[PDB]
Amino acid sequence: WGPGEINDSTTVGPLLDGPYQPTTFNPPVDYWMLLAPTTPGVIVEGTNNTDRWLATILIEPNVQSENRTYTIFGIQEQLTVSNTSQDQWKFIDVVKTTANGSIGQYGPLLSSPKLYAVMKHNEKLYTYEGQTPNATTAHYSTTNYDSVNMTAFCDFYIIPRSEESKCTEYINNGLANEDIVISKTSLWKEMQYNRDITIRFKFANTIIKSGGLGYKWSEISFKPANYQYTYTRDGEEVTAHTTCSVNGMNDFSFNGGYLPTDFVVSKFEVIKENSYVYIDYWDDSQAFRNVVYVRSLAANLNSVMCTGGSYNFSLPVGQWPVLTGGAVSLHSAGVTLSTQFTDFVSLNSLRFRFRLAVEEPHFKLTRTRLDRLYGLPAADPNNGKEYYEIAGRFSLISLVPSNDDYQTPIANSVTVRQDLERQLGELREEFNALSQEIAMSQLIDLALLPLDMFSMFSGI
Amino acid sequence: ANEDIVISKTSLWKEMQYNRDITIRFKFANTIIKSGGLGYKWSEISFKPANYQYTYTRDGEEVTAHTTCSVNGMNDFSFNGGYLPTDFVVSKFEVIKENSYVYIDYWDDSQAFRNVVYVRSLAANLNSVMCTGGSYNFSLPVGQWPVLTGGAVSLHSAGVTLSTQFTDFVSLNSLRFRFRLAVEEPHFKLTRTRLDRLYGLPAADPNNGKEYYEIAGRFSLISLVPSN
Amino acid sequence: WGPGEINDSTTVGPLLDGPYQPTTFNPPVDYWMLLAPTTPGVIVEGTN
Amino acid sequence: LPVGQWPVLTGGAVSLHSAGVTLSTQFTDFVSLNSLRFRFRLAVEEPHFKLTRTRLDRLYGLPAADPNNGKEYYEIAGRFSLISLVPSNDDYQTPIA
Repeated sequence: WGPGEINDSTTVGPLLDGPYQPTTFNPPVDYWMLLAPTTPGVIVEGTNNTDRWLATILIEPNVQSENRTYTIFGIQEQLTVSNTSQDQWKFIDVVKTTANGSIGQYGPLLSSPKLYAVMKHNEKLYTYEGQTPNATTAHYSTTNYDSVNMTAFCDFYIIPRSEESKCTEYINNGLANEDIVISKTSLWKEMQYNRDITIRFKFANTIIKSGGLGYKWSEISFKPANYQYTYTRDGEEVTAHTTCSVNGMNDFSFNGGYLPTDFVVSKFEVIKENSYVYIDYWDDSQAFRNVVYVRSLAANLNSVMCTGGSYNFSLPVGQWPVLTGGAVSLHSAGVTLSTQFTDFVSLNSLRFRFRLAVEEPHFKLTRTRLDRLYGLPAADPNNGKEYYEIAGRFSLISLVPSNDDYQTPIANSVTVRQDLERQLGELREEFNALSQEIAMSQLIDLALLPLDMFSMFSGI
Repeated sequence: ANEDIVISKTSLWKEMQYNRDITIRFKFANTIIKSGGLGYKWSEISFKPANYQYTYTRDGEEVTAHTTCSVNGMNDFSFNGGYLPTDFVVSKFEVIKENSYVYIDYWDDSQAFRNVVYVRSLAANLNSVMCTGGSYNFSLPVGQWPVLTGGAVSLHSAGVTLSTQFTDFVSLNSLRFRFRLAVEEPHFKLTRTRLDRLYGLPAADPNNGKEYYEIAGRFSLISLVPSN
Repeated sequence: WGPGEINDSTTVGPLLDGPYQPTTFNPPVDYWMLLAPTTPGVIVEGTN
Repeated sequence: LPVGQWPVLTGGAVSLHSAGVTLSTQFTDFVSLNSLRFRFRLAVEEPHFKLTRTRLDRLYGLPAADPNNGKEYYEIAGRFSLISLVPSNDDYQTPIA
């Protein structure tokens, strides 16, 4: 008895983020921005209009010294292109003070996977220069380190700060009809238990981490909760271990964007009319544990309404979505007993299924692509309630293993109090009163006959 | 009330051991659902409960077997090559691991498999069978298609599960044989991708370009039956 | 003897192929294409 | 029991009465003793004795599992009378040991 073995799906994309489309944004603090070039041209063009005009340009190999017109920021420019190493692609770094000022070339830059990142920290901008494995992180130091706007043209990767070594490794490398009788027949009997049983439970699930800055959630769903409660059934104390779970939910996916600034959910489980809540009980009372392989159970219970509301989500920027309205009804149905099989012993568990009926009002999610949602959300299934108390009558007609008041030595009763003896005074009175009923000659002839120990107690 | 009620007097039950070899041959099915409009964005390719019918001669007796294959515990993995409307991106994909078990539903007319409703014990004497993963070709109108290679996973013994739904209509018999998936070599590698080293039976090709998967199992069932 | 009820991991997938961003890609035929402006000015340029 | 709920024995109660006495031998380390052996008959009583978690019920007696019941001693108070023969060569100097 204890936590049941109900296994759910694992995390969906715990640390994997797809190549983002070319979009304009600002570099988040303490997050590397890896770049994945696709076509020759500008990769990152970040402008602050004060001193920074960085523009990384792809250079095709096997090109001699020639003057080629190249377009930067929509303006063509004459530039001499050359390559001292024809076996690797050259990534020339361009730094400029004004719109069309002096051109600062930084390099050469060579790497097998052709992957690099741009990030700033502690009022300095880290730039990668060298050839693997001799790359060195140079620093650019100039005032007005504020956020810059970059006109993206390829795929970008966002990586958490704690994986800086992983960022370096990505830069360097990248991604028949036979029965043997065991024993004789087993004596069993059928009995019915009528009990006053209360149903009390609490849902418990907080969060599952994901990638990015934490806006996206890999799996915000329900998890089997193991809590210890105590009730009083039929006027006697009963301690209970409660396991709460739900199976049969519908997993919906929200994709309103593909950036860490928009509302994106990897996987969210939603309550459905086809979903059923599993409730487990483990008590120490002899009455409860004896309910195994029970032939029939009837649950004369009462409907209890459950509501859900808004939930608090930890986000660095922006506001978390909220849920307005919604209610579900729990209804009684058939109960189930499972037989989890270890080595040669049948481990049995109790599972109570409650049917779900979504009623008005319908759940509405703010800042989402779908409204009028049905079923309780997996974020805040309680909304101001701890236990959903359910009082009812239970009938338990089970095959209890117990032979009878038989199967016991017949002489196994408390010793009966031994009888007493007639009072010696009454004995004397009776013997004295018996005088008249004696004959004379017959008594004399009996006295003539000798007696002995065997002749004395013939009638005794 | 709080009193004890006995509907009937003493009832008789006996425990017996049933040793029978049960040959298992199954085929997988998948629920292929695509995103309407492009065909390049694979939203989700999950499994499908496969249903077939067979009749076998096990040690000289014909038994009509109704077969159903199901899986519980599915792990989810995503293959994202970008977010463009033309690249190779899989939103959600189904992968099985040691976490998940496979449900096998042998609905049989034999006396032994009819009497096993309240089960006491059962040993699964199974020989591990290697099922190397197959390959699946997508349905892009143009362009190259990713190819699945390797992915052999054995089906080790994981016991059984026999539960009955005690509803007020009829006691629903739900028999399913548990199967443990152990990873071996080779794994699953996707061509033209930066991601490889995946496990489990594939969810893309149901039949894997093959036929009935052989699982030669043995069952020593311990159950309860009436007698006199 | 038939279908059971002990089932886990019932999931469904998206149907809108996911959101898009401004990219110079050709539109497929026999499928409607809605446009949502984000910045004033030029929206779409379908030219041969 | 390492797995599952272990069985627990409960109940069991008896009474002791004296039905005989004679001499006996007892030693502790190296000292021989001439002890008195009291014979006791037993009686079955009211309290129930059962083995839960199983099908053992409605039995009477006292199990050989935990008769100590926490108490480190069982008290029996009574009076015994014996008459001894002592070598008295006269009507004085009567030995004691």
